[PDB]
Amino acid sequence: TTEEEARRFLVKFNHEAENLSHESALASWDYNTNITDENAKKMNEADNKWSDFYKEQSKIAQGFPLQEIKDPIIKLQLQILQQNGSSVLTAEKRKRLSTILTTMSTIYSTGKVCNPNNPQQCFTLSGLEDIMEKSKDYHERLWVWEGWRSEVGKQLRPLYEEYVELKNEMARGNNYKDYGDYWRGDYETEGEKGYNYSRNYLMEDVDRIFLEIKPLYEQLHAYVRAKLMKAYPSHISPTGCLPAHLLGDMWGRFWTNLYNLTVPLEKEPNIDVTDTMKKQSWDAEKIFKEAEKFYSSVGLPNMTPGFWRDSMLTEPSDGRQVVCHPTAWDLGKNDFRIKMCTKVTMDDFLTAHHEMGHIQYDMAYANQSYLLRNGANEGFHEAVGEVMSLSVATPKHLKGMGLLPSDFSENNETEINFLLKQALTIVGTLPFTYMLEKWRWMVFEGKIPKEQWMEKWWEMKREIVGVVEPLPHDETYCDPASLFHVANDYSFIRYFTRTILEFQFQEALCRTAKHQGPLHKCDISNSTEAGKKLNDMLKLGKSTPWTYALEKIAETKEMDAKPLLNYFNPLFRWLKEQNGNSVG
Amino acid sequence: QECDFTPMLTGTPPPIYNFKRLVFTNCNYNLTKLLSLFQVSEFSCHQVSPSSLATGCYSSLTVDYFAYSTDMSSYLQPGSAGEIVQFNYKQDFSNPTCRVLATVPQNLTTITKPSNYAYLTECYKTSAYGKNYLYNAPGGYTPCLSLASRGFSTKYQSHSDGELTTTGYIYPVTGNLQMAFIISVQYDTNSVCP
Ligand SMILES: *[C@@H]1O[C@H](CO[C@@H]2O[C@@H](C)[C@@H](O)[C@@H](O)[C@@H]2O)[C@@H](O)[C@H](O)[C@H]1NC(C)=O
Ligand SMILES: *[C@@H]1O[C@H](CO)[C@@H](O)[C@H](O)[C@H]1NC(C)=O
Ligand SMILES: *[C@@H]1O[C@H](CO)[C@@H](O)[C@H](O)[C@H]1NC(C)=O
Ligand SMILES: *[C@@H]1O[C@H](CO)[C@@H](O)[C@H](O)[C@H]1NC(C)=O
Ligand SMILES: *[C@@H]1O[C@H](CO)[C@@H](O)[C@H](O)[C@H]1NC(C)=O
Ligand SMILES: *[C@@H]1O[C@H](CO)[C@@H](O)[C@H](O)[C@H]1NC(C)=O
Ligand SMILES: *[C@@H]1O[C@H](CO)[C@@H](O)[C@H](O)[C@H]1NC(C)=O
Ligand SMILES: *[C@@H]1O[C@H](CO)[C@@H](O)[C@H](O)[C@H]1NC(C)=O
Ligand SMILES: *[C@@H]1O[C@H](CO)[C@@H](O)[C@H](O)[C@H]1NC(C)=O
Ligand SMILES: [Zn+2]
Repeated sequence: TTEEEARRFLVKFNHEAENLSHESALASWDYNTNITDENAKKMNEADNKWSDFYKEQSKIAQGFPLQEIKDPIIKLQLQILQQNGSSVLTAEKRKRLSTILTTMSTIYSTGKVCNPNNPQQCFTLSGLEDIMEKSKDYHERLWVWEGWRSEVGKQLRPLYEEYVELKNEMARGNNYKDYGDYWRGDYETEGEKGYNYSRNYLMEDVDRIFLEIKPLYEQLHAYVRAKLMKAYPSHISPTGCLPAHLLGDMWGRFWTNLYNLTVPLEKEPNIDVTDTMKKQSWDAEKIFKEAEKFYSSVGLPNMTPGFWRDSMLTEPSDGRQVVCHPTAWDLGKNDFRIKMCTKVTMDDFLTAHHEMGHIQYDMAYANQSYLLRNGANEGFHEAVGEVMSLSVATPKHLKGMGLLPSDFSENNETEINFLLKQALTIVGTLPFTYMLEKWRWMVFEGKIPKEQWMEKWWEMKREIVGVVEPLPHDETYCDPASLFHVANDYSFIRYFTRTILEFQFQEALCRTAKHQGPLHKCDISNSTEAGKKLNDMLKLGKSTPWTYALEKIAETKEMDAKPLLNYFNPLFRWLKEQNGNSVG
Repeated sequence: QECDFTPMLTGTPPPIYNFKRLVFTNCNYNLTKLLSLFQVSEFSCHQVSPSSLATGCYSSLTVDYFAYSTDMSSYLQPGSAGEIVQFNYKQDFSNPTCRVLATVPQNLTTITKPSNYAYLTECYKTSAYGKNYLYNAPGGYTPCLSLASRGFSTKYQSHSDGELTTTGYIYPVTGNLQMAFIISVQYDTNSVCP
């Protein structure tokens, strides 16, 4: 039969992949923690070997038609191998697409903006972003905003116009409608009764979720606008949109930096335990052993000895060049590592728990088949990681650890400040993600003609996000291409779902732990029942529809924004009283 | 008549997944003189006091010894689940047992030092649906012993016989040699007496 042949082909594929993938991963790890020419060339040769093996094996999977396969796991693994991708293009077009992608990435990575009145002062992307994140001057931010918009994004329009058409050609060659449909197909599954999901159904799902969330964003927007009107007098209308360049960052993706001018009461001091950590003589090893202790308290396994011996937890003292970015590594044959250069601070204390949550998720499905060792979809890994930092940051956990005095007094002012800061970080980015992905989908589909890319873009910016541009932009501009994920060809919806799932997990873990009171005061430590139902979802990997995995923990097949609104209920009730009738 | 603890004082101690077992019956043993030859670092005994072990008549005595770093004491304890307790060695608590972790001093010249400390990180069968792991019985040997006997040259090197696959992790030995002993007593109980 065809299914038996598919089964034995997959057996031998797994046998060879288990070695080749670990060799490639080990070469990459050796390069990243020790930067040199020899390490780079060894990494390149290992990657080439893996790529050649994968291509030659994928050429063989084409001989097993999926109509004669019945098993939901063999068929799932054959669907992954049979994909063509950019190989459907006609030779020259594939090289042209690669050239376009590299040109756009290089153009973005080499941004440079000079001061109009001081031409000697020219800043790169990093020093320009540091200006936006700390300035409080209208024109000083305005020239940075306009300069970055008209320097880097203005020259990506001719490349982006061809990028759209080449991506559409290859997507239509892969039996899709357009490239946006290709991106949306990451959420498609098959199921028996209600466990199936379509790529024509994600659009209306995210539309109704945003409609659920919008009333909270309106209250937050009104409060932020009311405070900015005092921060920047005579520049903001009492009932109008917020100027684009005043929202902390370059693109207004996060509103965190506004907290200093939005804090309800400057008298109340925020919680800080960095001084206590330094006073008690903490180290990187102590931080990670505390994280391991926290994860063991809920019934999850400890770390392997190779994790402790092989991982890099501090910046090397030998002067070796290291790519210092916090990452978790699953190298293959029971080899889990963490690469981060920690310090004795609270932020590192939380990132340790985040990375160990990634590691625990990786360890959970370690016995799955090679192609099925991932999260249920693209938003599951980060949601699982963040749902732990949600519980760790609570003052209850810190008081239990002893990191702050047991005589600490908790009043509603601190709860409001904490909720407001989290809403600035979390709620303030959902409309941006929603409208960016909506614009990209409309552009790839063809509902936005090339003559009105900006005319629609800013139009949506006024209807969904409520943000008005400071200066008019013609069709020589490509403002969305100024973002990293747009010029570098990344999907952006991952950040919309991974929040919606996140709280959906947390409530499920706080109902099982028998928590009493507000949801934001929930700690799942010392609760094996929560860890049990968490590992029930974590062990599945990619072998099941993400709806079934979602039901395994949250007891629902559908993503809902009700837990997110329930988390921010006290803040919403306070904001309604503060705004009154100014919302709009 | 007494019995010689010389077989465990000669040669290179075997790795954990290939530990060596000695069985003693009808012998007048002296435990106080055995542990005096080692720098005992840990002595944790279950269902018998450490002092109570040295006295009393047992039907049989069993000593499972191997080479094992002392800093890995936390992975050999009961209630800990990992590669050591699953693919390497699982202690049997049915009988009264003790676990001793001791460092070999410079005086002992008959014990050779192995090049590396080695253990297994996985031992499983492979199928189109994934990995079917194989676990040790209490006091038994791993099913992947024949494959592991070929030797490991690097960390995470795997040996496969078409059906079974095993992976090994090795690391060099620094300083003195650290050794692990598991002493089990089984209860006619007049054979082995102090
Ligand atoms: C992969 O592992 C799956 C679940 O793990 C096993 O079952 C649970 C209930 C526990 O007993 C745990 O210790 C076991 O490891 C298995 O259902 C599945 O069959 C495994 N994969 C293969 C290919 O056998
Ligand atoms: C870094 O790479 C060099 C390349 O020659 C190697 O010799 C050296 O041992 C490495 N450093 C480490 C592993 O600390
Ligand atoms: C990939 O392309 C090949 C021809 O090169 C074709 O036979 C095959 O069906 C394609 N795969 C899919 C999944 O459409
Ligand atoms: C699942 O399939 C049914 C029947 O084909 C369809 O009506 C339904 O829309 C699908 N579910 C989702 C969530 O798309
Ligand atoms: C906010 O104020 C704090 C001091 O309380 C300072 O460290 C921080 O940089 C300020 N942030 C901004 C964006 O101005
Ligand atoms: C968990 O329980 C232990 C012992 O029961 C206790 O010391 C610890 O403080 C608890 N942890 C939290 C976060 O309350
Ligand atoms: C906190 O509660 C007190 C009474 O307990 C109330 O008077 C006060 O207005 C509340 N403050 C906030 C910021 O909600
Ligand atoms: C056992 O050996 C010790 C080693 O010092 C010795 O002192 C003791 O007398 C011995 N006990 C006997 C032979 O019963
Ligand atoms: C035994 O070890 C001790 C302490 O290290 C040392 O003084 C003595 O010389 C050693 N004896 C022999 C015979 O090596
Ligand atoms: Zn992460």
